Amino acid sequence: PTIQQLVRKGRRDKIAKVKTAALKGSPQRRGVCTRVYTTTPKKPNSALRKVARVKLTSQVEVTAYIPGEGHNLQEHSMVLVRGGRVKDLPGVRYKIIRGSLDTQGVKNRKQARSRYGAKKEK
Amino acid sequence: ARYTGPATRKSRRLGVDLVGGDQSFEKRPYPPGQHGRARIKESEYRQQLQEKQKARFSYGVMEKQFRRYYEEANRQPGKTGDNLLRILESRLDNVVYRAGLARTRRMARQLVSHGHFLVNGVKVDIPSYRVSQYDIIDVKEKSLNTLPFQIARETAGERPIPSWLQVVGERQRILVHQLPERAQIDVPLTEQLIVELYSK
Amino acid sequence: TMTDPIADFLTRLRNANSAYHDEVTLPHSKLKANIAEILKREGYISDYRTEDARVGKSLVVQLKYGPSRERSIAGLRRVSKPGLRVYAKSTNLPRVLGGLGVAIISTSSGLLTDRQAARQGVGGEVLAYVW
Amino acid sequence: NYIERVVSINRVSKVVKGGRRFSFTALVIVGDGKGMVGVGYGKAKEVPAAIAKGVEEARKNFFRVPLIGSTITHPVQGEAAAGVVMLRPASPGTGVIAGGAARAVLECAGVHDILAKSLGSDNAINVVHATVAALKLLQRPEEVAARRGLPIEDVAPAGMLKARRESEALAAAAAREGSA
Amino acid sequence: GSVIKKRRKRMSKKKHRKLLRRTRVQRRKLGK
RNA sequence: GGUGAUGGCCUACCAAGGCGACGACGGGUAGCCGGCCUGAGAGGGUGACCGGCCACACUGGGACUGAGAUACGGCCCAGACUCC
RNA sequence: UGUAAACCUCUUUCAGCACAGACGAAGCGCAAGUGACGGUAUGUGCAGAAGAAGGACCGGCCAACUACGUGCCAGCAGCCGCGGUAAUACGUAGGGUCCGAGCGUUGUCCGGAAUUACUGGGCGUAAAGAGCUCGUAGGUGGUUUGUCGCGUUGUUCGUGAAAACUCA
RNA sequence: ACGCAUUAAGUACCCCGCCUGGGGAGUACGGCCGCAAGGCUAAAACUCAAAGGAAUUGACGGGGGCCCGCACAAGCGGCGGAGC
Repeated sequence: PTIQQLVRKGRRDKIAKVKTAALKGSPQRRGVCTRVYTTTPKKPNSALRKVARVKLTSQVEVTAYIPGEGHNLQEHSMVLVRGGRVKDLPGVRYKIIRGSLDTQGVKNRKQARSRYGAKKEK
Repeated sequence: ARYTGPATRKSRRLGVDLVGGDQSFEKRPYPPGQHGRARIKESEYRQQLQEKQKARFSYGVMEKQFRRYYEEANRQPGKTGDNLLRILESRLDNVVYRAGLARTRRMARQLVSHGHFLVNGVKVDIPSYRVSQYDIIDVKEKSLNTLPFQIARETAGERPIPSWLQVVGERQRILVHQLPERAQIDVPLTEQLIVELYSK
Repeated sequence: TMTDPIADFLTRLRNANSAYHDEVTLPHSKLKANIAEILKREGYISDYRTEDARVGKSLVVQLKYGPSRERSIAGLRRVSKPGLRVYAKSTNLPRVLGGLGVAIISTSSGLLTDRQAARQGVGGEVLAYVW
Repeated sequence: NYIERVVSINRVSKVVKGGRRFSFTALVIVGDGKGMVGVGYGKAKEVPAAIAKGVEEARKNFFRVPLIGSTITHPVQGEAAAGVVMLRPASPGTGVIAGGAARAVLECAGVHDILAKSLGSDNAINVVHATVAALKLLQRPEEVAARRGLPIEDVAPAGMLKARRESEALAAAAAREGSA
Repeated sequence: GSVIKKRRKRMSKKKHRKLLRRTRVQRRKLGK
């Protein structure tokens, strides 16, 4: 490419695909869930993972995974959602952060408590 | 946040005399624990880590404050490793340790912590003060009746005084004349790997 | 057509070094003459001469090859091509290979090597890096 | 007392009608720590065996380097089959900046302060071969002055000559403290 | 060069063209 | 004619001219800069604090006084909105 | 576990109790007054470890490992991927590494990314040479004499607010 | 790497076209041309963690060349037919 071409046309950059659209410049968002249920991932990973179908306040419906093994979560629950990529599931992008406004911390989890929202043993 | 753990611990881990009178180190140089006999993986990273680990645990400072001193060191016009080491040796407490008034590096840290010195007409409870050339370090007034320090000043036959120190005081008055330089220091691991890590 | 005479010159030198030829003949020019003079001074070529042809004059260059057929010149490449005219303030007289290589600046005083150009302080257009 | 390396261990396998007859390789780079540099590429079923093949190979196939106290003279571009490297001299107090391969090379050679950068074909094999091409391409000022008939004065700068006599006096006094 | 690439190309082109045959009519008589 | 002043800034009149591929005319976004972050370096992102300019004062216009007015805690009018 | 423990001792920072107590003011005023900060900062004396440490990770990338419970499960995961009772990759045990009054996760931006390649890339088969020519605007241009100093290049004044960055 | 190697895929400059992971798609919408067929310019959501180029070993081939085994051909007696 001659410099004349560079001058006359330009160097059109890429754009990196901005992930995590629903949060909209937010680290977290607030959610009121529609359905809370379970669904199975792809053929190798034979299991049954726990998911909700949330209506955030960006006015976008999203499937979002629930870490840990316990939930007080059913319809209408008022929760808080954060970002994180799960390999297993097709288009799942968002996780619920436990210990915020409905999600009770899993019990007897005492290693790795900061992430799962667990108070320290006395 | 000063360190608190056993001096024996890091000693058994990495394998260096830093305390001096560590018979548990002599007895068990291998690392401690359940896999204290177990074997470790080699690399560039492990070595470059172990370097600064030994240094900053010898002298008490933390990783981030060491990095601050590093930023100054490579901000200098000299060369990073050895001028870092000169900076790092310019500390007050390490100077008095090499003068030998104190038994442990912890002990020099504690002495300067508790305000037991009196420098040019100001109390200095600063365990990291930087001492340039021609700094008249007198000691305070109540320094006399510290009993283990009485024994210290009286029979201070431990590790010798280096070249760049001296005492010209009946009151144990220690003075700087020149600054430390690495050809005469002769201390454990040199800081080239440290430079390469912090400028990774 | 042709457009780039200096690059033709340098490429042909590179080619004759590549072939281990001993001499080259080119069409003649005043700029090329200054170039061969400078290269003789710096010690790459042995000696040139200006001969003639049917209608135009001609330069004849005699290269330099080490005793065991060690070429005297590693490589070479032009810098200031037509299109991008590559000028220099004297603050940034580009060195080559720790300074071991040679530049060829054209300046008020004529065609100045990098060192003398720096000593004189002035500078201007570049033609080539050499080593 | 020759330093030896391991910067490549791959598990290759020919295939026979029966199955996979596995195999191992090794790329060893030897150097005394003083400028003497050599490269073997051994291979066998046993990793000791392959590495020892490469060891004797590199013991044969040494190669001399333009070193200075701890840095080379000048920069160079080493292009290989597929790998590219940009060796550039540092100032004393820098470190042996490279990845794994070229770092091992230059630590075998003992260059304590120099730069490089991998620009393509990250595989250590061709990384090393481009590195070695660059090192063969390094040319000494003594040689340059010799070939083009001009002195080291006309042919080389002042800071290098400073460092030359500096490291020379350091090496003389080093020997005088060592043996004498 | 392999041929899987050109096969997939061919497939796309055929299938779109067949669709345009089956909608030859409505596109004409809708795009007014 | 008009202003502190040049000026289609306005007025009646004469010619029909002007701009544009170097992007007019349009749309989308957005306050600008000294700077801040990163980077070997170029360059990219970006405009917290502080400092300097621009614009705004519920919405949309206008004028007054006056050395000097987007006249935020002045006026007038029309809306919208709350109270008596 | 681990020199850790008590327990023989020492100094007691930093907190706490009580008295002393500020520059900021060559100021202002022609009045006896003039400190919100502020009775603090700073001191000086008394008692004594008495009032004080947690967080993430451990297969490699990336320094640090074993046992126990479930065993295609529940579950973890930044990537490879881990799990069908004997898991150093799941939850917990002890243990160890890292950091430290912070520790991890999240969100964006830069770098890495020579991954828009002016510095610094490519087009036979990996993505890439218009189906081939003529040609407008434009870009580029042989040899030599003379000339202008527009570019370019050299110095000096003017300028680049201050704050910034870096050296002392 | 295959391979090009004076008819260069190397050596250097001039000009131009063109590319920036695969798929979606050279598709949709809008437009220009076209009697029609349809051509040109030309995306996005969304999704995969690869798609791909060259060469090696093995196997395979209703590709080939050379060969052996009651493998077939020839000659015999059986199974499958009934009883146990």
